[PDB]
Amino acid sequence: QKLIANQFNSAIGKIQDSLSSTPSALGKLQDVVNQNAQALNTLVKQLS
Amino acid sequence: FNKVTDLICAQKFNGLTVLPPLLTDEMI
Amino acid sequence: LVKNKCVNFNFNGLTGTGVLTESNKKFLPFQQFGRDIADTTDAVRDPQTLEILDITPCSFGGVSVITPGTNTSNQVAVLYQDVNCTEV
Ligand SMILES: *[C@@H]1O[C@H](CO)[C@@H](O)[C@H](O)[C@H]1NC(C)=O
Repeated sequence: QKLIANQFNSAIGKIQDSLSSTPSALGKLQDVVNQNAQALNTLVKQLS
Repeated sequence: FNKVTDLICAQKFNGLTVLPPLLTDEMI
Repeated sequence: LVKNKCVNFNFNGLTGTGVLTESNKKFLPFQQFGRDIADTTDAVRDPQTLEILDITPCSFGGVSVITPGTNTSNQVAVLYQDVNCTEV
């Protein structure tokens, strides 16, 4: 139990570090926002 | 929330309303 | 010039509708227009006095209506989307 708890806490800490060290870790979300912005930007570049 | 990135208002300038989500991020 | 009112401005050749407000945009001493990533007119230098005015498109938005079933009541609330409280 002690070893599992230590491994669990360490793995959670690495999750924090992995998401911090890797901002792209959230590419699947950021791409979604980018696609929406691109579509909206394209939709505004049509009135020019 | 700090790893995901006014511009949406710039499209709002031309008839493009952006409705807010029903479940606010705090309630989510 | 009148600020904080939706007007049909015609600064030089540029025409357009919107509310115009004093801004802190530091135009270079030669620039006239204002623009953004959307390539839309954002601000404007006042031609006859060198002041900076950003152009917010004056408020629009959907008008949603909050209603229970007609058989329940005919009372109605309305929701002006994307706008503050202006005309009621
Ligand atoms: C130009 O004329 C306008 C209107 O009389 C005046 O407000 C302004 O001070 C004059 N000088 C400039 C800045 O061109």
